Amino acid sequence: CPPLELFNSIIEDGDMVDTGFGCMDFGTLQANKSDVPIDICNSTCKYPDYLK
Amino acid sequence: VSRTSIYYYAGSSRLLAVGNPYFSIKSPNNNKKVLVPKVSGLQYRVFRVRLP
Repeated sequence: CPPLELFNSIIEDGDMVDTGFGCMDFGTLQANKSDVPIDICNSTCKYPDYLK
Repeated sequence: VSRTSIYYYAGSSRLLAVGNPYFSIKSPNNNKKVLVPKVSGLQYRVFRVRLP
């Protein structure tokens, strides 16, 4: 199991919010490409960090 | 107890908490060697904070 790391970057448009499936990069952390709908599968979803 | 007119702030920057959501696993070698800890969305998060 690969270790998890907290990255943080800048939001650019065309990228999606979380859909209840974890704020993470589905492209490199999955391999089956068959666990989420096709909209977010090759991308990463982001979310704000209000306290930061 | 008498109230003075002094105040302060406390900073307790971001905490890291990841693991398996179901149980805990341990080593096949020993039985006190934790490998990844059990952390769920149902656990009693209790904090113990010191004061200077």
